[PDB]
Amino acid sequence: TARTAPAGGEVRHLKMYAEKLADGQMGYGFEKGKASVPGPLIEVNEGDTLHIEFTNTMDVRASLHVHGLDYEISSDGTAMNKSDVEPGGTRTYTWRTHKPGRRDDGTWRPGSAGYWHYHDHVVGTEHGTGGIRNGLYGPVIVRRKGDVLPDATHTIVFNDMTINNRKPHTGPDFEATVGDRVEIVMITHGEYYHTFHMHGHRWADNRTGILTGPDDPSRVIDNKITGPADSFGFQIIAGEGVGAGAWMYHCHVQSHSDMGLVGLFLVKKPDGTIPGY
Amino acid sequence: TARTAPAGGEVRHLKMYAEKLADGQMGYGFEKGKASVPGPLIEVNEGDTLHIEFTNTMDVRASLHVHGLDYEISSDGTAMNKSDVEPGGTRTYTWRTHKPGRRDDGTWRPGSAGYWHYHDHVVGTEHGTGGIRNGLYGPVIVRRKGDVLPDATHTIVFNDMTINNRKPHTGPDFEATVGDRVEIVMITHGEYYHTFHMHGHRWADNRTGILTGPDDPSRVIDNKITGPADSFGFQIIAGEGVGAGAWMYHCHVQSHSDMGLVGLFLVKKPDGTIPGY
Amino acid sequence: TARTAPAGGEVRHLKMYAEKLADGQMGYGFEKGKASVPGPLIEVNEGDTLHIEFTNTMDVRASLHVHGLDYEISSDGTAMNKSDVEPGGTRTYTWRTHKPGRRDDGTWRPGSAGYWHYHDHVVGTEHGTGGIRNGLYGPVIVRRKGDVLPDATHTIVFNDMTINNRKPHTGPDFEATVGDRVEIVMITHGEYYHTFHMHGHRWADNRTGILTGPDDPSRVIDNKITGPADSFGFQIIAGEGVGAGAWMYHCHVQSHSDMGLVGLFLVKKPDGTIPGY
Ligand SMILES: [Cu+2]
Ligand SMILES: [Cu+2]
Ligand SMILES: [Cu+2]
Ligand SMILES: [Cu+2]
Ligand SMILES: [Cu+2]
Ligand SMILES: [Cu+2]
Ligand SMILES: [Cu+2]
Ligand SMILES: [Cu+2]
Ligand SMILES: [Cu+2]
Ligand SMILES: [Cu+2]
Ligand SMILES: [Cu+2]
Ligand SMILES: [Cu+2]
Repeated sequence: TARTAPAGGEVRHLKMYAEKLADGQMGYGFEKGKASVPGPLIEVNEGDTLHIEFTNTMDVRASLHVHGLDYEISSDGTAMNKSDVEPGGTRTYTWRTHKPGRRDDGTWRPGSAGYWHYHDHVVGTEHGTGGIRNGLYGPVIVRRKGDVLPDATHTIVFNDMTINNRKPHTGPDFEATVGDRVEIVMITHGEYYHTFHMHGHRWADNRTGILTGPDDPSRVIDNKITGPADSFGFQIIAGEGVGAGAWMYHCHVQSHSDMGLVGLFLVKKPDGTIPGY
Repeated sequence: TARTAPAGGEVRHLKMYAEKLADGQMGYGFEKGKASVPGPLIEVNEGDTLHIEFTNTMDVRASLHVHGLDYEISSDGTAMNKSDVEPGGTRTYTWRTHKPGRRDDGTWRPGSAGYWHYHDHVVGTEHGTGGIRNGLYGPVIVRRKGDVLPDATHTIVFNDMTINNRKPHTGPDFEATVGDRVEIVMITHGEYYHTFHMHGHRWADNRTGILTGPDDPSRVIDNKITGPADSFGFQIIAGEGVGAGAWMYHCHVQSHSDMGLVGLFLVKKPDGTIPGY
Repeated sequence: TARTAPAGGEVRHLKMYAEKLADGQMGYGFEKGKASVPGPLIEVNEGDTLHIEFTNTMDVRASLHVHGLDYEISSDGTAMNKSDVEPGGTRTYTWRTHKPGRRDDGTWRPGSAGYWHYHDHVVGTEHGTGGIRNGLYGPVIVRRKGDVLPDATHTIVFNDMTINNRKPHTGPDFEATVGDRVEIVMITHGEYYHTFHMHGHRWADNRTGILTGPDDPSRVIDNKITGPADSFGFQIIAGEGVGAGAWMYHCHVQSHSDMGLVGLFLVKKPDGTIPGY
């Protein structure tokens, strides 16, 4: 039986930094000098609270803003609500999450579980256009009790005309072995719509990207249109029914793939070999 | 227990007008001189019939065309089917709705319930491009028996590079008190794709925007890509788990929010105060 | 009771050709000299295997690449994996499909069923941009056991600024009689997003486009945003609740319908007459 996420309700503490990178980008990190684009994955269970001690090491104001999770207005990360951070400053952002349940009026409160993301909201403009462009974005996963857990999680961000702010034709590539349970968090940012496509693999267009059983009527897809700040995720069994191979993933807008918004899902046999690669 | 929509089947009569507005726009209204952009909300129960006595008070041909609801071709509101209205003329449009049910072949007929809209189809071009641009659009809600009813309904229309044809940076803003059940009808028109986003709140990507219980696998989202003539709706509990605040809603295409396609969901405490606002 | 698809598991063999057309386009066909744009419909049952003996009759390299179905890397139809076809050459592509079922870890493997498509991947660029533009695309339907079968299937492809590569304002038009069960396969290709809309009809936004019964919460829609390589399908009862008529279907992006990306769903009475047409 597959590993599943247990019941949440833990108070978690975390440090985060925003940093200017040597190449002109901006990234988040859990440690000073280890900022990355995309920023590090934040993964919690429904019911967890997260207190993020956020330090802005940059010479301009910056913030942390999160989609999907519960936060009071004092943690919304906007200039309007006095929620961003001065250069060199520190602020504790609090993100909460809740489980689904019956309200007293008999309606059903949805839980926080899903594939979400965080990003800056004040660099360049009051909607963080410059911060997002420079790399201040990262993924958030909230698990429901009983959600299937993967062997590994990869984050793919279509940010304007880049994947993960990389130069075109430089991937990123990811690797797995036939049979691995691989999780993809797929986020879009910027100005343009995209369509995310994976060769050789498919998933369900629902909350978890997988079906629980035969009663779920969700479309099974391998291609999905996205726009700025959309987030979704899914899991696949690497090579299931198709075998090892260099499986391309790309934006399917023809000029986007033509310019190099493409990467490789490298699915290996145990000996590491990939047929035709 | 929350208020729910009862079984439909009523024949309803309604007057509607299309009018040129003093500022050059065009709007629909239930009363001459009270046209609005967006036009007034039409809300019925599945099974209701609606006879709309429509008067075109303008100096150009205009029509009423509806998405989703049942109409015969004589009410489709197009020039092709001789269904538009001459200047100063009157025409009765008939919209019907039906409940879901079993067909005799054992398949399931879907009902009319959902978030829909109406708009002009002949001003400027034979697809109403000029009419839609000028403001001839409005929302339609069809309730299924047992659908949860809100405290209030707000209509948000991304029409080209405007919200509800307003100048950028002029909202609209909406207000609620913590705990209100607030309904949003979200319609898109024109030339451009958009992504609708709300701070501090989320909904289900399904027919009603809410989950009935734990078996619904729909994605819970706070960001949604839309294109011309898309319509969806949802309900939220204002401030649920997040408290009072000036909660922004905006298009998340970065240049769109930067140019001012943003508004405020003002969620107040009982004393009317909003923290940080 | 409606006709339904039986259990699959047949090995099927098929010949296909890619041909240059006299007008400069490129099309697939099951017979030399009978290539079409879109290419012919491939319809199988979950569990079927399809061996396609593909001949490239053109003077440039070409390939067959399929979405959704199972194929080994040797059938992915890309130059990278040595999977395309030299001018005048022949290659057997193998597509497999599987039924859903329980994995040994207790998770649910999704089946292949759905609305899919095939297209070239090497004409013009290594993502088939030139091949797709010229007409090398076609529909694939994989049926699950018990899926409702239609009276007829029509394929509508929004390819850049054309429907099915036709000149604007030339349809295509389709015909049915009131009460026919009509299936639509709706595919998008190229550079641009679109919104597909049908007058007088609606469907469910799920795998089959129809609801099985009252428990399915999928949105019922008549308008849907699509991007390059999206595919979906649905069935409607022609004229159900609305009667005979010339029912327009069009892209609802206003400049797209204005330029003529529109066609007619001609729903006739038994005597062939169409009111207002
Ligand atoms: Cu925002
Ligand atoms: Cu792209
Ligand atoms: Cu593909
Ligand atoms: Cu955002
Ligand atoms: Cu129309
Ligand atoms: Cu926008
Ligand atoms: Cu936000
Ligand atoms: Cu319309
Ligand atoms: Cu590809
Ligand atoms: Cu279009
Ligand atoms: Cu319409
Ligand atoms: Cu493709």
